[PDB]
Amino acid sequence: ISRKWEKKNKIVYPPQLPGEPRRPAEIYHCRRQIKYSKDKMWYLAKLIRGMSIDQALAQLEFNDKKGAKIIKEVLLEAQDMAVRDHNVEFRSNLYIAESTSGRGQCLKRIRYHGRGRFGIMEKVYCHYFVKLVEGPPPPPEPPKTAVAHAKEYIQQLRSRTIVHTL
Amino acid sequence: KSDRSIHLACTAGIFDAYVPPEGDARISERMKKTMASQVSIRRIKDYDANFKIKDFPEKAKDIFIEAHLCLNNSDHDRLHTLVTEHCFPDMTWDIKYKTVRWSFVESLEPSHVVQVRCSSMMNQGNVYGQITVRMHTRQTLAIYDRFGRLMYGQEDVPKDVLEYVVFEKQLTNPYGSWRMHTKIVPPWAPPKQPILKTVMIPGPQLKPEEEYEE
Amino acid sequence: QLSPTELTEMRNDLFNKEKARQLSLTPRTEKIEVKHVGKTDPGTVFVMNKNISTPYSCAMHLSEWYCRKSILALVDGQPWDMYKPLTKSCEIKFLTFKDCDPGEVNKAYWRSCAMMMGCVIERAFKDEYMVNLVRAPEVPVISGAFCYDVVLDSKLDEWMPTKENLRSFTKDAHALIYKDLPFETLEVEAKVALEIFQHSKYKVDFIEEKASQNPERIVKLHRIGDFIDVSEGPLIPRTSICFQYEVSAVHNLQPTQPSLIRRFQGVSLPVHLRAHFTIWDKLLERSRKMVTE
Amino acid sequence: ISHGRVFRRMGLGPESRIHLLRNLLTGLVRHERIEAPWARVDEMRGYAEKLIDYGKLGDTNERAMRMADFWLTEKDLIPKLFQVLAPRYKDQTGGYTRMLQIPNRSLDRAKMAVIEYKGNCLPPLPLPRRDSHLTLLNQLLQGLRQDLRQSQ
Amino acid sequence: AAPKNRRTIEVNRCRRRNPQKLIKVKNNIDVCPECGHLKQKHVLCAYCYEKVCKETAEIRRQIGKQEGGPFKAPTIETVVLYTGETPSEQDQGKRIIERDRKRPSWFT
Ligand SMILES: [Mg+2]
Ligand SMILES: [Mg+2]
Ligand SMILES: [Zn+2]
Repeated sequence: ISRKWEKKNKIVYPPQLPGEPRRPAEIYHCRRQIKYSKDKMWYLAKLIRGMSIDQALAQLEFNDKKGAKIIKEVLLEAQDMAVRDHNVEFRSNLYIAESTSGRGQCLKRIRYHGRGRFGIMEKVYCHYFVKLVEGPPPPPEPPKTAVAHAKEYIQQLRSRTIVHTL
Repeated sequence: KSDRSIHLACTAGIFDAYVPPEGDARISERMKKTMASQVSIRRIKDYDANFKIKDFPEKAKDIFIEAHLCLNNSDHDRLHTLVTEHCFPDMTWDIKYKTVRWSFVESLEPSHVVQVRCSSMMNQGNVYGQITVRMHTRQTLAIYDRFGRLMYGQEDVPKDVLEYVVFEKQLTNPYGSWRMHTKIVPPWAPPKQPILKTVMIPGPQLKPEEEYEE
Repeated sequence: QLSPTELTEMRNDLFNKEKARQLSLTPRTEKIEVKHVGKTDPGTVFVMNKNISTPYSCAMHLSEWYCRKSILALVDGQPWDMYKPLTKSCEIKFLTFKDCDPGEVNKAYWRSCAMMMGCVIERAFKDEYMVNLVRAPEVPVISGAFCYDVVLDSKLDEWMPTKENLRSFTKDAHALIYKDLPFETLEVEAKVALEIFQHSKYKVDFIEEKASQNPERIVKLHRIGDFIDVSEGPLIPRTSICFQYEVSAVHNLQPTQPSLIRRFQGVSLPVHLRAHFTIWDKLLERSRKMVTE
Repeated sequence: ISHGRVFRRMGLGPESRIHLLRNLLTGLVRHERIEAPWARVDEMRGYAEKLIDYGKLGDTNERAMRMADFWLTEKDLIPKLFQVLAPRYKDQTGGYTRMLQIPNRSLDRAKMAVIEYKGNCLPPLPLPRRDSHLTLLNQLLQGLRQDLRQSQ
Repeated sequence: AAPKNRRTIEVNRCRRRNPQKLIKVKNNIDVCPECGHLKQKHVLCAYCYEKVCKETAEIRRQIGKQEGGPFKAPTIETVVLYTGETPSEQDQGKRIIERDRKRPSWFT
């Protein structure tokens, strides 16, 4: 196996000069060997991606999936170690930077088909990974305006070179 | 029921604590106190006849300065040689993932050996001697975060300090040394410097059947 | 005579100097203890920084729901702004728009909306003409509109605004709402207030009235961006707590002599209590009717 | 096509649907507040109010007695529909039951409902309460109402 | 009928990450005024509902202790009295169920 996500919450950074930006806090948490499919954890983790911690906890509190309950427990644990061990001031000043799911170690079990046949079943296990970053949830990327589409077109009508000449 | 047992090189407590006197910092029975001391000092010199209690305080100051400087570079090997196993975890555990920047500016007044007590022989064949030393120095401190942000103290500013540091040497051991065991903080001590962040103390998380009774 | 730009940066400079003076008055970090005695999250202790931390800081310690639904604070029983620094160990209770008795929140919202209208009025008229603001009266929220009394130029004593000009006022107010400016607060000495509003006689008179009412002659100045005004109470945290805003009518008051005090009226509703188009239109008409104090 | 089909295809058939709703009604008459899946509670709610109407018809009405005998399996509740519940609602015309949505069931994530016969002796449900009359919008609309009462 | 060719991860990502397959974000979430826990604006609050249900379950336990057996519903009405409360003149001929706690503030 590989367990590198839990060693990330142990990087000590050099002390900061008094004229630099404050450097937001990063908190890495994860739960391993969850009796769930990674392909359903994906939808839960893509839903809570980029959200505030409180907004994420609301959506997970009212979602209907077993994975939503597990990810709520993991998010609450991560918030607790954020303001317990990584010196985050306000427990609401956090957002979900990264939220993904990985395959776990699974088990193979026979599934008796008819005739004399068999299928091999997978007892699926997954991982859930979360990085919390101190700060307000970052402003979403606004949609492209007609002015931005036109400026891109005219840049390209003006970037054209005479091809295959001197 | 093995014949091998753990060879402890320290104890877990303080032998007959020096209750710090009220007014020791505010102002800039004695025969029995200094009697228990002399009796014990002779016990230490029974175990090593080249000890001078007039020579200890400068050694204690050197051990203090060099131990706390190990906390700056994280030299845990030197720390295990200048501090006891009882003092190692409550000096390193809370700094493990933090940057500690400590300095020793000066000493306001010389250090005094203020209490010497010794344990009995029946501690597994080992006899320990514990000496209390008062210190009043001027130190700086700046504890940084995992991300390099300030949590505690100021970088350059020196602040006064009064500590009753208790050193211990295991006398029966052939290569024993005088190391820092604990330090007494008085019950009348001045309050410490405020931290640099706001803290929320949570109230009682109540089960639904429970009622908030103030 | 200072040009209106120079008056603006002068007033901003004095405001910043006084605020930095109080922040220098308290230099060393000091820790106060604020007890949360609200119904939800009961008995919760916040350990705050004195004259730095805010009821918003306690709200951020609680949750984002408190941050976004808390409009006022009840600090030791008295209504406190959410962005006003806390000066002592106290008890806090956050106040929303949808409580059992939202009266203080309603008064703070009506005062804040009047302030924004006053900023729009001050920076709406052209450079030639003269604009002075007298006061924003305390008009009950059951009356239909918030009001600001403005003395305009004698070149424009015959002038009444058209519907296009009133909608231009409304568009400037919505530009303020989009700008989302915190409503900054400063308790200040009457001397420093008089200094800031030196070139304005109505502001002198109102400052003197409030300074007479309070024993140490401390008055309340609020700032939304570059506009500073004297207030008769706490305000809401941000201009973005307005959703529906309109400058409805301009009414000329009875005694035209010695001067014409014109009552600019408006009506607003927050995001938390926004109304449908039919209901908002009826509130618009009832705000277009004149309000008497 | 199921236009104008006012009933639910519940259970193992029509008799099974009636028996499920009968057991729900017997539980509601015994305990005066039950919780069940939301659709079952709606379908049963209608029967719960017609049962109170037959109880108000009374114990000497042989049709009402026969109907209570069918719909109440435990037979101690028939004295209770006629001498307790039916009297409680002698003043009301037809609003006897309250149905509200309660979270979601933590086994199969079913939409759940609580139903109670009004009156009761149990602790009150946390009912949805409208906004106060002292909020900003309501005070503005009351100013509007007072000015209309003046002008007309 | 069997797949004639394997489906690629690009085709599969388009099918599985189409916006129809994604979880929609909810906007009917509001803070319960009485306890502060999160509620859906059309569904009873969970914390308050289980508070009510646990008190109701204790009152139902004491009801069965008094009834004592099956098929013994009363033909009179019922009333719940807590510690320090006498029966009212209106609560006269009513089966009184006694509970050994203070009356909860939300119960009137
Ligand atoms: Mg076979
Ligand atoms: Mg079925
Ligand atoms: Zn609740």
